[PDB]
Order: sequence, then structure tokens, then C-alpha cells
Amino acid sequence: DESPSFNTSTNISLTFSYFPDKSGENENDCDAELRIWSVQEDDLAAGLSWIPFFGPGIEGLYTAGLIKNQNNLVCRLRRLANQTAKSLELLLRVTTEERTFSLINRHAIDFLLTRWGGTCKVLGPDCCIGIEDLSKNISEQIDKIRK
Amino acid sequence: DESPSFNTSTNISLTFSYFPDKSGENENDCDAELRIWSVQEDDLAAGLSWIPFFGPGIEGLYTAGLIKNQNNLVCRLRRLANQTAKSLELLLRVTTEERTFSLINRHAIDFLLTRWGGTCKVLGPDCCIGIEDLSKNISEQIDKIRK
Amino acid sequence: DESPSFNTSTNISLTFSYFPDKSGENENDCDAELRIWSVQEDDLAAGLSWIPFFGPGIEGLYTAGLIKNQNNLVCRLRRLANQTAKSLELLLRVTTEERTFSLINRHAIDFLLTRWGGTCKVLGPDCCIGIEDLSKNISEQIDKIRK
Amino acid sequence: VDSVCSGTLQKTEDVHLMGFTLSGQKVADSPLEASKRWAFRTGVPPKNVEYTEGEEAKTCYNISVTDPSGKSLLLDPPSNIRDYPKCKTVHHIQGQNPHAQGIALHLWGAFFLYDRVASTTMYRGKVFTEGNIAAMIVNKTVHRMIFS
Amino acid sequence: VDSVCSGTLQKTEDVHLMGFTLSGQKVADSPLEASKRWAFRTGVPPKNVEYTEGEEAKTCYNISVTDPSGKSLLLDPPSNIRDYPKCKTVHHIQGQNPHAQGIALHLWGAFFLYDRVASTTMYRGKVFTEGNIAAMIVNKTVHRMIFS
Amino acid sequence: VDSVCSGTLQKTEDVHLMGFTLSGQKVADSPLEASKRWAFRTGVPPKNVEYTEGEEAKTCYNISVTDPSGKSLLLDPPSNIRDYPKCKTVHHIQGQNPHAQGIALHLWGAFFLYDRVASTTMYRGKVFTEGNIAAMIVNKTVHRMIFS
Ligand SMILES: *[C@@H]1O[C@H](CO)[C@@H](O[C@@H]2O[C@H](CO)[C@@H](O[C@@H]3O[C@H](CO)[C@@H](O)[C@H](O)[C@@H]3O)[C@H](O)[C@H]2NC(C)=O)[C@H](O)[C@H]1NC(C)=O
Ligand SMILES: *[C@@H]1O[C@H](CO)[C@@H](O[C@@H]2O[C@H](CO)[C@@H](O[C@@H]3O[C@H](CO)[C@@H](O)[C@H](O)[C@@H]3O)[C@H](O)[C@H]2NC(C)=O)[C@H](O)[C@H]1NC(C)=O
Ligand SMILES: *[C@@H]1O[C@H](CO)[C@@H](O[C@@H]2O[C@H](CO)[C@@H](O[C@@H]3O[C@H](CO)[C@@H](O)[C@H](O)[C@@H]3O)[C@H](O)[C@H]2NC(C)=O)[C@H](O)[C@H]1NC(C)=O
Ligand SMILES: *[C@@H]1O[C@H](CO)[C@@H](O[C@@H]2O[C@H](CO)[C@@H](O)[C@H](O)[C@H]2NC(C)=O)[C@H](O)[C@H]1NC(C)=O
Ligand SMILES: *[C@@H]1O[C@H](CO)[C@@H](O[C@@H]2O[C@H](CO)[C@@H](O)[C@H](O)[C@H]2NC(C)=O)[C@H](O)[C@H]1NC(C)=O
Ligand SMILES: *[C@@H]1O[C@H](CO)[C@@H](O[C@@H]2O[C@H](CO)[C@@H](O)[C@H](O)[C@H]2NC(C)=O)[C@H](O)[C@H]1NC(C)=O
Ligand SMILES: *[C@@H]1O[C@H](CO)[C@@H](O[C@@H]2O[C@H](CO)[C@@H](O)[C@H](O)[C@H]2NC(C)=O)[C@H](O)[C@H]1NC(C)=O
Ligand SMILES: *[C@@H]1O[C@H](CO)[C@@H](O[C@@H]2O[C@H](CO)[C@@H](O)[C@H](O)[C@H]2NC(C)=O)[C@H](O)[C@H]1NC(C)=O
Ligand SMILES: *[C@@H]1O[C@H](CO)[C@@H](O[C@@H]2O[C@H](CO)[C@@H](O)[C@H](O)[C@H]2NC(C)=O)[C@H](O)[C@H]1NC(C)=O
Repeated sequence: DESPSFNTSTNISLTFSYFPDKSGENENDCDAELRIWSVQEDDLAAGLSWIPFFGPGIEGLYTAGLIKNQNNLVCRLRRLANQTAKSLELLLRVTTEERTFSLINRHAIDFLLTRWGGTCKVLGPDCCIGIEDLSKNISEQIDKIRK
Repeated sequence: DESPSFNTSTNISLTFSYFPDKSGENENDCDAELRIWSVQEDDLAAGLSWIPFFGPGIEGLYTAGLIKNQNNLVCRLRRLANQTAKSLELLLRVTTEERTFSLINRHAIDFLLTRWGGTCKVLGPDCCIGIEDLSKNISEQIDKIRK
Repeated sequence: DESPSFNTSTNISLTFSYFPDKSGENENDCDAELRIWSVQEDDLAAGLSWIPFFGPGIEGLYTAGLIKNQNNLVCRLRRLANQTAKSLELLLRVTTEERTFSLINRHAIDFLLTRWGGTCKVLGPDCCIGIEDLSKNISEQIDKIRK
Repeated sequence: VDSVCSGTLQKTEDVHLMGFTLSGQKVADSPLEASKRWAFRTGVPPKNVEYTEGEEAKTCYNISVTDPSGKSLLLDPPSNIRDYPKCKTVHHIQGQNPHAQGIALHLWGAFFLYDRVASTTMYRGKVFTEGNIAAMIVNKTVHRMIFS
Repeated sequence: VDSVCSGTLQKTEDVHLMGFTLSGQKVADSPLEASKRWAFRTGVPPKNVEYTEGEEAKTCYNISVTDPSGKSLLLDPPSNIRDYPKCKTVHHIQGQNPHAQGIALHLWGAFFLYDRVASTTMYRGKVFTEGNIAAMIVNKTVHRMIFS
Repeated sequence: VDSVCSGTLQKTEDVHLMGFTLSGQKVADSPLEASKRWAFRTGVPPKNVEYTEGEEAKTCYNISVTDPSGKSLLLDPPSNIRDYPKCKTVHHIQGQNPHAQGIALHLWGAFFLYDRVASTTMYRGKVFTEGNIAAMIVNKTVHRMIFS
């Protein structure tokens, strides 16, 4: 469909838009606990932290987070990774570059292509456009016709 | 204009949107026959084909295809490659990276930039937006005014 | 906000959309003169210039330009570089690829994401869409109702 | 919501690729078991792909395998390959294979995970864990709450 | 249709870069003729660019050229350079140049084509064919019918 | 105009990344002063990033630094690192450090600028100047008038 999103609630309530129901998936084959690491993206916590030299270095480079299985999302995350694999291997088969691959930029482009590669049919499925303020203005114009 | 497209008919009828007429190009300086190769993008033909290990390997890696000169498209394809060259060399001059270059991602971005870098003038040239369902809804609203 | 643009006037009058006022920035800590170099992107000046072999080579590779401080833009350019640094270092921290990084493609994608990642509210801030020709057509339709 | 338009991506930074382990998928990870999923083969070019965040690993492996003559059967690590960030237990293994050729390829199609880099092959002397990755949209605000 | 909006690009995968040969452009490809289009030069940095599909090649070349002292005048191939996929006839050539310096650059501005990689220069010991590439949009459905 | 929609980007080519020097920021650039901004450190992986245009440099440096044993403390330059394009005065420096370890990292967080490549570290034997880069939109027409 489109890269799933990971929202907060409606502490730390989490929402994960991907459901494997949209694949025979039921019960649990995953750990509810999910501890994870990410590169320190802190904003001037040490003041000079942004500078490589004053940066923590590989040892203190990472930050830790925890995602709980509130809506069985973790397992859905877990499952998702398992299924992503095939397409990802096939993608890489095609690539000749061995050194790296920016999957990140690929997803960003594909996101845009899905919503803007094609042509829009106003107020239609598969296209994003908002007419509430346009139609309100159409209605406001008809209100101005008075006298 | 925009990356040409290669459609099927309206076996294997093919349509190629690029015409060099839009350049003194006439007759033929190309072979009508065009046999080509592409990396096996088959979907589980061998079941475990996606996995690198169970993948065919470099020798069986490629799939073969044939494009006929139904509308002299092959020669147009052929010509197109010849003209692409100059811009492509100039592009590469600018790049410092020698190892590789993702021309593929560049084209994808440029495609989007042409249709969305700018600002839209509804029902206008150079912009993609569909008003048939929006204007139909405007018309449906005027029909609802009855009684 | 969005990648600043560098326009010409409204010889060589120049306009630079970035103002650090949008940061305590006043007076001058920069040279008004700005001489710069860019890779020869000339179009067939030597006829065979595009071809690598017939290309000038590293020594004659560059072209020279001059940007004057007409509206103190150079210093704004200069300041801009100074502030870009932090975000740029943080960006690179995250990247594992050492060899290179296409910041250019990243900006192009982010440009599009800002104007099309979300959903549009017609005639609204933060979204680009043109209704002058659409509303004119709505008005032209109402004019056609006559008799 | 099930709509194509559901979800917003404001910057590319908000695309997050998370590495999840096979141990987190209740898969046997003992060295003797784990190695039954690894195999040597020729004609396949190793591929690498960058990712952004990953699960703390239960177990990891630091492996060197050669041929009898002492020449490694595992590829030398590229500049951008660093040891996996957070391993609870590392299994250091060093030895030789009597009759094997090519490079180490994961059988399941899973990836060899290092520090923000997933690979179709095993790199000599680098700490890795097995896993798969998944793509999702997380804005900075959501990101800040989790990692803090 | 001649409109900017004509054509749809749903995934990046649907961008296809095809390599067409110069032999397919009825250009003399005999080794003695072909070599008249190749030349050595300094001050130019070799550039490479990835492509997706290509024409079956009529002829290819597997060349090594050095200076009199035995040092190659051709660059060593990068990890990602593989022999051209489908050559009908390969011309293996190995020799030395008495007074040449720099790297091999195609005169016409055409590219040295390998396996899904086009280059402004000739790589030592790798099979290549001369050609140019062209960009187009092909969806999977169209792609599946052709290649099958 | 202050609007998000203000500004048009038609091709990716129109994104320009300009390198501005620290000398252009009225910063002392004498070798003895300049070197007070450079320092050695471990645990940091050098990063490089491509840019498109740059300011003519007032001063540049061509530096090689080793440890007492003669082994360079500076990284060997990658294929894509070329000497800075336009330096008015180059400061060639070659020596050794009695007790330093790791790689050369700029203290200010500024970049080591080469030919269309900015880096978090100093490369051995390559001409560089210190600076920062800035992103902007310039169409070809605007670009043609400036550079000509
Ligand atoms: C993962 O396992 C590898 C071994 O398979 C460990 O690599 C070892 O790292 C040390 C320190 O860099 C090396 O020791 C030094 O080697 C040089 C020669 O290269 C020698 O002159 C020094 O006196 C010293 O012994 C060691 O050789 C290297 N081994 C290999 C095969 O590369 C690595 O440290 C392990 N990782 C972790 C996180 O423990
Ligand atoms: C294209 O031509 C090159 C030669 O220009 C061919 O490369 C040759 O490949 C073989 C097999 O890899 C090499 O043979 C082996 O060399 C090692 C030493 O490196 C030696 O110990 C072995 O006993 C054996 O002889 C050969 O040296 C290599 N030549 C060069 C110059 O690299 C290549 O195979 C040709 N491609 C095709 C498709 O035929
Ligand atoms: C920047 O400074 C470096 C030195 O730190 C200069 O590099 C030097 O370049 C020359 C020419 O390539 C090298 O000379 C030759 O070296 C070979 C051995 O590699 C020798 O056989 C030749 O007879 C000749 O002497 C020199 O070794 C090299 N030095 C280093 C340390 O790499 C570079 O030229 C300077 N850049 C500018 C723009 O002046
Ligand atoms: C980051 O994403 C979150 C959603 O996961 C955004 O939060 C909600 O945004 C909507 C629309 O502005 C509001 O109606 C909600 O009240 C927000 N909820 C919370 C808890 O903040 C958030 O705005 C996004 N942040 C940024 C800076 O874009
Ligand atoms: C792949 O592209 C082809 C065109 O080359 C699409 O085929 C046509 O699509 C239109 C619009 O849905 C239909 O009106 C035609 O009848 C289709 N023709 C054929 C022969 O299929 C095709 O839909 C595209 N495939 C996908 C999955 O997007
Ligand atoms: C390049 O950008 C410039 C602006 O910096 C464009 O110039 C103006 O474009 C508008 C809209 O077409 C006109 O109303 C102005 O009269 C133009 N001014 C000048 C001096 O040309 C220019 O059109 C852009 N070029 C291209 C080819 O897109
Ligand atoms: C995703 O996880 C599943 C579940 O374990 C893996 O399925 C295993 O696949 C191997 C190889 O075909 C079998 O021997 C096992 O019996 C399977 N396990 C189960 C429980 O059925 C699957 O291979 C994994 N794939 C990836 C990419 O991780
Ligand atoms: C594209 O093909 C044309 C047609 O062959 C090439 O034109 C040749 O160019 C060379 C070098 O300038 C001349 O010596 C030949 O006489 C030209 N051929 C003809 C038939 O006129 C052109 O160079 C090719 N360019 C690329 C990029 O492939
Ligand atoms: C941007 O320029 C400013 C102005 O010079 C730099 O500020 C200097 O920072 C160093 C290190 O913290 C101080 O020792 C100096 O006193 C500062 N100068 C002034 C005039 O205040 C800043 O570091 C530069 N940053 C980048 C990325 O170039």
C-alpha cells in the first residue's frame, strides 16, 4: 500500500498502521518486549555534541528505546520485517552496487510516486487533495451573491 | 519533455512515445531486430529463487526478451540512446563519484520535479490534476438544490 | 522553510530569498566580494567539449563567476553556510557510508516531500495548487447559463 | 485508515528502517544451530543495504573462516562495516573449511546485520547478528519520545 | 499523447535504462576498427553509471594494455564491474603501448558497457561492448510480457 | 515571498550546494593558527558529502602527518578526492606527531573542502581549504549568467 506509519496514541502509547491481515497471521511467534537502538540525534544536549570531534564516538553513539506490544504491533513489526525480506533480496539482485544502497531514498521516492506519479481524479481514491476549503469558498461565493 | 513510456498495444504489440521528430531523423540506420537481456525478476518460479544462495548465479542470472520494429520504435529507441549520450556525459562530468551513479533515482526525481516542482493552474498545460469528478460533484450539488 | 532560491533581479542583479532574520544577525563579518568556481556546463562551446576525451581536463575544468553584495545577500549566503553545518554534521553522523553522500538528491526529495508529503487544503497555506483558471471556468460555466 | 493518503512523510529523515533479529523471532541462535543456516557459494555478488535503527541483539557472531591454505573464505569488510551496535553475547569463532568455495550466504534469505548495514553475506571478523529489516514512517516527535 | 502528464510512473523500479550497442547502430566493430575509437588521456576522471537492461552484444572485447614496463594503462575494475552479460563473440586482446599515457577514453563519447554499468573508460580484463543508454518507463506488466 | 510554495525546482540539476571558506568568514587562516582548529581523535568515522560549486580559496593546505614510526595519521584519499580547484596560496606541510592517535577532525564542525567534496576529516596529501556549504535553487538561466 504505502510505508506504514508509527504514531503515538490517538506513557508512550503507540500505533502501527500495518496489519498482515491485508497472509495467515495469528497468535504469537515473537517477543512482546522490543528494545532498540538508534544513533544519537539529540539537539545540543552537550552543546558541542553535533561536532564529530566532540561527538561521543562509536561507543556512546547509540540511544536506547523501548516499544511495548500494546496492540500486538511489535509482532506485526516483527512479521513485517520477515516479509519485507523477499522483495528486498530481489531488489538487491538487480543492483550492481555492492558497497551500499540507499533504501531510505528509494522508499521516499516511491512514496511520492504512488501519490503523484499518476493523474488525479478530484475527490477520488488513490489521490490526495483537499476540497473542504475550496468547496467552502464556492459556497462563500454563492453567499456573496445576496443583494 | 518527460521520460518516454513503453506501452503494450492500445502477440506483444508495443508502443513507444518518443519520436525524434520532436533532429533530422528518417529511414533506417539500425537493425529492426532487438534482442535484449534483463535480470531475472521472476516471482518464486523456483520457489526459493529470491534467496541469493538459491538464486541462479551470474551465469543463469539473465532473462531474454525481444522487441520488434512494429512502428520503427526500436530505431527510435536506438536513436534515443545516441542522443542521450551527450547529456549523460555532461552529467557525469559534474559528478565526482566515480564508482557509480544512480541515474535511475535521478530520473525518478526529475519526473516528479517537472510535474510538482512548480505551482498548478487548474485545467492547465504542464500540470496534472483531474477535475471531471470535482466538476461533476459541483453539478451534483446544483442538482440537489431542486425543491 | 524550503531551499532558498537565487533569482536574477525582478548587469547581473541578484536576489536571494534567505534572510537569517527568520538568529542575531546584523552588520558585516564577511567579504562583499564573492568569486566562485563551477564545473564547465557549457553547451558545445568547443563542439566536442561534452566528450570526456575532448573535455578540457582537470586544469581547464572550471568556470569562474562573481556575486556582488547588492542586497547583502553574499553575507547571507555566507551566514547560511555557517548555520547549515550543524544539521549537516548530524545528518552525516547517521549515515554509515563514508565515501560520499548525495546531499543534492536528498534536498530534491525533501523539497517535494514538504509540498506533497501531506494532504492539500484548497487555497491553503503550506500547499501549492492554482485555482485562478478553475474558478474562472466555474465563472465561465455560470456565464454559459444565459438564455 | 486504509487509504493511500493515510500517513504523512515530511522529510526523508522520517523514513526509518528497523533491523529485527531472528532471535527475536524465537529462532534457535546457538552457534552450532545458527551455522546450519549459513552456506558457501560462488556466482553470487554480495549486496549491502543501509538501515537506520535496530533491535538490541541477543546473540552475535564474530567469525573468520578460511580455506585450508589460510586464505579467508569470507570477504574483507568494507569501510562502512562496523561491529553490530548492541550485542548481549558475542560468539567468536575462528577456523577453516576443508572443501568449501565462494562466499557465505544466508540460506533463509535473511540478512547479516552489522552497524546500520544489512548484507547478503558474512564479513570476516565483524560482529553480526541475523535479521530482517522493515520500513516505516516515524516523525521526529514520535522518534524523540521512544529513544529520548 | 504530447502532454507532460502523459505517462505514469508508479514505482522507481519502472524506470528502465537500456544499453544499446554501437554494433546495433551499424558501426564497424572489428578490433582493428573498434580500437580506432579508443584513446589514452590524462586529466580526466573515469565515471561510471548504473543501467538496468541491455541489448545482446554482437561483439565484445576483453582487453589489457600496459606501458612497456608492464604496468597497466587500464584501470583495475571496481567491485561492481562484471563481464558483459551476453556477448556473441569476444575479442581477447593483450599487449603494450610504446608511448601512451593516462586512461582509455572513448572518442565518440559513447560508453564502455559492462554488466549493468556504463563507463567513460575501459577496465582492464573486463568484457565490454560499446554503446549508449536510453531512459524509459516500463511497468511490470509490460516488462513481464517482453522478458517472460 | 515567505510562502512554502515560493520557489520552483524543475530539475535536480538546479539544486546547488556552494562551498564558502572560513577565510571568507574573516577567520585567521595562517598555518599556525589554522592548525589550532584541527585535532586527532578515535572512534569517529570520517564522512564525506558531495557539493557543486565553491568559492575561490584564499589559502589551502597540502598536509601529511604521521606518527613517529612514519605511518600516516591521515587517511589515504578515496578515488573521488581531488585537490581543491582554485587556491591562491597553498601551504605544504609535512611532519610527524609525537603522541597523537586517530584521525584529523575539524574542531568547529566545519568541513575540509576538496574538489566538489566536503569532509569531516583531513586527507593525506590532498589540497584542501576549510569551509561550510549552503543549499539553494538556481535555474540554468541564472547559472549561465553568473559563470558564463
Ligand atoms: C572480532 O574478531 C576478530 C578476529 O576474528 C578481532 O580482530 C582482531 O583485532 C585485533 C585488534 O585490532 C587484532 O590484533 C592486532 O593485530 C595486529 C596485526 O593486524 C598485530 O600487530 C597486533 O599486535 C594485534 O595482535 C587482531 O589481529 C584482529 N584479528 C583479525 C583476524 O582481524 C576483533 O577484535 C573481534 N571483535 C570484537 C568486538 O571482539
Ligand atoms: C578476460 O581476459 C582476462 C585476461 O586479460 C582473463 O583474466 C584471467 O583470469 C584467469 C582466471 O581468473 C586468471 O588465471 C589465474 O591467475 C592466477 C594469478 O592471478 C594464477 O595463480 C592461476 O594459476 C591462473 O592462471 C588470469 O591470470 C586472468 N588474467 C588477468 C590478466 O587478470 C579473463 O578470464 C577473460 N574473461 C573471459 C570471460 O574470458
Ligand atoms: C600535495 O603534497 C603531496 C605531498 O605531501 C604531493 O604529493 C607528491 O606527488 C608527487 C607526484 O605524484 C610524488 O612524487 C613521485 O613519487 C613516486 C613514489 O610514489 C616516485 O617514484 C617519483 O619519483 C616521484 O617522486 C610524491 O611522492 C607525492 N608525495 C606523497 C607523500 O604522496 C602533491 O603533489 C602536493 N600537491 C600539489 C598540488 O602540489
Ligand atoms: C508528529 O506526528 C504526530 C502523530 O503521530 C503529530 O501529532 C498529532 O498531530 C495532529 C495534527 O497536527 C494533532 O491533531 C494531534 O493533536 C497531534 N497529537 C500529538 C500527541 O501531538 C505531530 O503533530 C507530528 N509532529 C510534527 C512536528 O509534525
Ligand atoms: C501497466 O501499463 C499498462 C499500459 O501499458 C496498463 O494497461 C492498461 O491500463 C488501462 C488503465 O487501467 C486500461 O484501460 C487498459 O485496458 C490496460 N490495458 C491492458 C492491455 O492491460 C496496465 O494496467 C498497467 N499495469 C499495472 C498493474 O498498473
Ligand atoms: C529561470 O528563473 C528565472 C527567475 O530567476 C525565470 O525568469 C522569469 O520568469 C518569469 C516567469 O516565466 C517571467 O515573468 C520573468 O519575466 C522572467 N525574467 C527573466 C529575466 O527571464 C526564468 O524564466 C527561468 N528560466 C527557465 C528556462 O525556466
Ligand atoms: C521468516 O521467518 C520464518 C519463520 O521462522 C522463516 O521460516 C522458516 O524457514 C526455514 C527455511 O525455509 C524453515 O526451515 C523453517 O521451518 C521455517 N520456520 C517456520 C517456523 O516455519 C522464514 O524463512 C523467515 N524468512 C526470513 C526472510 O527471515
Ligand atoms: C551516435 O551515432 C552517430 C552515427 O554513427 C555517431 O556519428 C559518428 O561520429 C563520428 C565521430 O564524430 C564520425 O566519425 C562518424 O562519421 C559519425 N557517423 C555518421 C554515420 O555520421 C555519433 O558519434 C554517435 N554518438 C554516440 C554518443 O554514440
Ligand atoms: C561559524 O562561524 C562562527 C563565527 O566565527 C564560528 O564561531 C567561532 O567558534 C569558535 C569555536 O566555538 C570560537 O572559538 C570562536 O570564538 C567563534 N567565533 C566568533 C567570532 O564568535 C563558528 O564556530 C563557525 N561554525 C562553523 C560550522 O563554521
